Amino acid sequence: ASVYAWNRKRISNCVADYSVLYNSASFSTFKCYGVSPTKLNDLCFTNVYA
Amino acid sequence: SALGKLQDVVNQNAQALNTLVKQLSSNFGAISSVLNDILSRLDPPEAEV
Amino acid sequence: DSFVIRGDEVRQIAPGQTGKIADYNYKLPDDFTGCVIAWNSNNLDSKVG
Repeated sequence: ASVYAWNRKRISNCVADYSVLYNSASFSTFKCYGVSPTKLNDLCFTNVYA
Repeated sequence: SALGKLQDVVNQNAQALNTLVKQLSSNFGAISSVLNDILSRLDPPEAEV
Repeated sequence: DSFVIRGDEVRQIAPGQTGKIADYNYKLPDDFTGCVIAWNSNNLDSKVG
């Protein structure tokens, strides 16, 4: 979707594996604010918005 | 309140200790007041701040 | 420490930075002291094809 109509999805009640996303190496820019990326695999979150 | 003088020092010491413990819940500008969560959620280079 | 890298990764070599090159090729310490020098080598290290 367009930026003004940015698509929102809710992620909850599932096990998330962020290792594959980081190690896919298909993404030119990948940064994280407030959380260290390499530790995403060891954190539990209340809800995620994509 | 016959023993007010002796109760006052006990109350003052208890209040000082209570506020000292309650100061552990303050962020002081950090993202979280807890230590272990920010240790386990940030890498050292920008967790040092 | 001399090497050859791609131009877009010129800033990739820096203390506290994350990346495949930093993690597995050349990591700089958090308290790194020194200088980083970089210059284009297309005219000297790139061949046709």
